[PDB]
Amino acid sequence: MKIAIPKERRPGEDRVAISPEVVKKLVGLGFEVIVEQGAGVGASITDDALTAAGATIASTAAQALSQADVVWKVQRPMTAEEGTDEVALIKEGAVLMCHLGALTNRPVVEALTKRKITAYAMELMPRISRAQSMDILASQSNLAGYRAVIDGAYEFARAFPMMMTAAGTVPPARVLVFGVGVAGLQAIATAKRLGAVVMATDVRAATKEQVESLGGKFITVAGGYAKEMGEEFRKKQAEAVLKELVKTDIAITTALIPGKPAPVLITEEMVTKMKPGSVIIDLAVEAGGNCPLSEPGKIVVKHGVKIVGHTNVPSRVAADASPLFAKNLLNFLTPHVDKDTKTLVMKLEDETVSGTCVTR
Amino acid sequence: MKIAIPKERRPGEDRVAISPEVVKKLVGLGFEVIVEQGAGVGASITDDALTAAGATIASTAAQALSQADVVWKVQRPMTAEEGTDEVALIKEGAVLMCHLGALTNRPVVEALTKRKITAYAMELMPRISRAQSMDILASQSNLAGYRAVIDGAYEFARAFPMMMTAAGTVPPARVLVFGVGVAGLQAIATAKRLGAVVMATDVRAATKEQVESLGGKFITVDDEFRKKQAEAVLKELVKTDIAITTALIPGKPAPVLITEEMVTKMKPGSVIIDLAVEAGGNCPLSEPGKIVVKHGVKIVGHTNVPSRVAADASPLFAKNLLNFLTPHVDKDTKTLVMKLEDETVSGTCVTRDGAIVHPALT
Amino acid sequence: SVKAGSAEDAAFIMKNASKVIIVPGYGMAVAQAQHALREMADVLKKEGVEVSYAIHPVAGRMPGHMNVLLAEANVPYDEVFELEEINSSFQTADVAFVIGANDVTNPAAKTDPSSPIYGMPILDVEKAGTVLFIKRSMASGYAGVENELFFRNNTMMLFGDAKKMTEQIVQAMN
Ligand SMILES: NC(=O)C1=CN([C@@H]2O[C@H](COP(=O)(O)OP(=O)(O)OC[C@H]3O[C@@H](n4cnc5c(N)ncnc54)[C@H](OP(=O)(O)O)[C@@H]3O)[C@@H](O)[C@H]2O)C=CC1
Ligand SMILES: NC(=O)C1=CN([C@@H]2O[C@H](COP(=O)(O)OP(=O)(O)OC[C@H]3O[C@@H](n4cnc5c(N)ncnc54)[C@H](O)[C@@H]3O)[C@@H](O)[C@H]2O)C=CC1
Ligand SMILES: NC(=O)C1=CN([C@@H]2O[C@H](COP(=O)(O)OP(=O)(O)OC[C@H]3O[C@@H](n4cnc5c(N)ncnc54)[C@H](O)[C@@H]3O)[C@@H](O)[C@H]2O)C=CC1
Repeated sequence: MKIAIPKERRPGEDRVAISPEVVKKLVGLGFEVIVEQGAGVGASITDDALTAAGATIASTAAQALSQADVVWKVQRPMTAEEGTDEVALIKEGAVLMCHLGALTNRPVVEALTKRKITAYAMELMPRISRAQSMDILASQSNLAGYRAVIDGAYEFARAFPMMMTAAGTVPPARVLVFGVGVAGLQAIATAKRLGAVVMATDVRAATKEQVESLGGKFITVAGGYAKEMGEEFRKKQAEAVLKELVKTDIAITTALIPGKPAPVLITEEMVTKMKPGSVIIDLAVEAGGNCPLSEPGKIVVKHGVKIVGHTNVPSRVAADASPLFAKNLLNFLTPHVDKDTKTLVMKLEDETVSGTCVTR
Repeated sequence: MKIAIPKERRPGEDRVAISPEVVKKLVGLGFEVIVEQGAGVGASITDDALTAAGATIASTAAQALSQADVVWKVQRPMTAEEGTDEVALIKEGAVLMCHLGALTNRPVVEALTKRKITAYAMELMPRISRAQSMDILASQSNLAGYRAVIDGAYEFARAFPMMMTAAGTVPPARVLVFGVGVAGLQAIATAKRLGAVVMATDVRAATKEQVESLGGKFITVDDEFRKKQAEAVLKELVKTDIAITTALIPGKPAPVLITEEMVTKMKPGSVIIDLAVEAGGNCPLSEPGKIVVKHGVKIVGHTNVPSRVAADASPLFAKNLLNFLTPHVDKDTKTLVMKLEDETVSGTCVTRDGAIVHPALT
Repeated sequence: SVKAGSAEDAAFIMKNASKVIIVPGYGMAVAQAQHALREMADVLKKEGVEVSYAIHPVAGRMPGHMNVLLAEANVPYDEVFELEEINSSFQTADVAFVIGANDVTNPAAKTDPSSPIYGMPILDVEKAGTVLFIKRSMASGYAGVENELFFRNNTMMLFGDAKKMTEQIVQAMN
């Protein structure tokens, strides 16, 4: 077989679906691994390090994809309308694997159907115990939870930890984490590392044990995700939190209802009650936002409060993000590779493949 | 007795020489505390909160300073020659207290002297043990050290701590600190706590113990020309991800500790934080106020790092002044009287009553 | 002149106490004795003894030195107090556990200008009933001046390394 991985020409994207470790493995399986001349300068992976593992270096995106039986990407390919017809570069008959963002981006899937490409959407992984290996949403959102705190620290004009000083005591920062999943838990862990006093809240009840284990305090207002509660709950979610939210210095917002847009936890009216120079990091900004003041791509200064809402947070940790994403891909691929008849035999029954597959 | 505190008109300066807590201590000492409107906005300190502590508010710097007997400021006042004559606003015969940078900047000293203003260079606070509560160099630089790590962590492409995911493990960031004074030593702590693997180096032999006390590792050889120890620095700097430079020999320019020939033998995606950028840089590729990139390695050289933590910096800066000031407020009579036998007053006092005093330049 | 004591001696003193307060300093950090120090404070908390940490603002070799290491060892902020709101509480405390500290306890700060420690605020450890120092030797502190508490008081010189002698104490307490 012959697998190919291109550079990401989507502006911002420094991530890649490859690493030198993953190149070794695919060769071991029986894949000629082709990569592009600089795919992963942002991920901080040199071409020669990929070649040491046993990968060819292509000149361009087209020469990489042209004879590619399998194609691994991070982002969905660009449609012709979007600028450059990347879907057309991929050989008709090839197997694509990336975060297609399928349910949103139907025009992309149309093109893949049009030229016989068997495309596999990684965001649509079933939430089953063994699938954590292959889940990109978790791997990337864990790194998004860490960096929430660093972006928070970067924008915050005070220091996080308590320091007893000759010139006096700087008090510890007060962090509040909204939503305690893969990202939310890391944010607690990371804020804790920097000496903050972390508190958190969630819809899910078993969360209280998770937060307390990291060393935070809990504030207490069906398949591995929060069911939407309604404004009955949203109203009760105001005043129970307000006590802490006022004196709170930094606010990470994680919450995501998988079907719907993101639930409004911090209103514009709540923002006003906080201290001046407080920071809010909105991670759900690309999906409506838990804070409706938050605008994608940019930091919104209003009410004496910074409101950060970067798009593509995992790319801001592109060098950690990328090898883990590549490992999610390999974990999905490995149980279907048939060496001895060195081919990719994607089982049509494995629940992994059922929820992943769309076109073929 | 009036004490005024203006807004810091210099560019890239969010700090202020006051806090509500210090206002209450000054009021208690028998002053009334005038402050220029919106002088603590940058430090997240509203004038509402200052008036709450018992402080008058002024409209302009003129209205603030015009009648003030004592004047607190963060960074040195500006002369006409620079653009805006802040020294002119200060009342004749008054007391000034700030970071003058007096020894480098003679014209600001002569300007204040022309106007009979008694100035105190807070950076010339003697290194005695009692004066550690008044040492502005320590308090600000400690925060600047903490910042380096946050700035390093921002520009860096991986996370600091090791993370064992279901989807595989990512190794921790490795950090190297050049210069283990107040700044770097807090950077070691801020790095180690974030989960990074931290190393450091220093000309002083007593440093190894300090570095080791935070869980850092001191670069030193196993076993002369000792300065083939740069091979040990090379050996680590090669696999270093973030390199925070601190070394800052005083008065003289910043000693070069990372040459370009070393920057090139270094991982692309690396970061260099140069806190010494304004003194010259310990890496001479570093440019004041901007993030240069060469040989793959980002070279960060922000000016006025303490102002990046302006909100924590400001109350500490103000307390340094208050700790220096409080001892000399008699108030059996409404008077500040500065004892000369006090060594803090000896060391910091540059000009007095229309004549220059300090033996550094007379 | 000098009194001395073993980890068995320090166990007899502190386990039979109502209130001890801990005074960390540069030696704790040097010896990285911070996880053992929480553990000794955990044993005393389980026994029913009152425990608090007294952080002199200038203890260690940097600001926030004792804080970061006590935080590494997962001491909660609740029990940590600064000099300015603690050293009245020493007289209502049976044992003053001083670990790696020497200059910050020296009462010559509030006595004579023949010392460079003069003028500086210091933790009033002498106010406690008995004062447990832990340093390796008779050697000076950062100042290069000797504490008068050494030749004084109910002061005990628990001579050795701070991690190991705190560890040996924890074993003696069970
Ligand atoms: N925090 C800061 O920002 C700075 C503080 N300082 C100075 O530091 C001093 C602070 O005092 P403090 O840190 O409390 O005490 P010391 O400064 O006296 O710390 C040194 C003491 O620790 C002991 N020690 C060294 N290693 C060990 C070990 N392995 N186990 C047990 N003890 C050990 C030494 O005794 P022995 O050799 O016998 O083991 C010595 O007496 C002040 O004088 C201050 O001026 C100065 C600059 C900055
Ligand atoms: N295959 C598997 O076994 C997987 C299981 N999981 C589990 O699912 C949980 C959450 O997963 P994530 O992907 O992080 O969830 P998510 O990304 O869909 O949402 C983030 C978190 O926000 C919370 N949340 C949503 N709406 C909220 C609201 N309105 N108010 C307060 N909190 C709200 C949820 O509880 C969720 O934990 C984790 O604890 C994890 O154990 C996660 C990934 C994979
Ligand atoms: N009032 C007081 O008692 C104070 C005491 N201090 C003490 O002084 C020490 C130094 O603090 P600062 O003056 O802020 O440091 P600094 O800003 O003068 O220099 C930083 C560090 O870089 C080192 N260095 C300088 N040039 C170098 C070179 N070419 N190569 C390698 N290393 C080089 C120095 O040894 C120093 O350790 C601290 O450890 C602290 O304990 C610091 C502030 C106040």
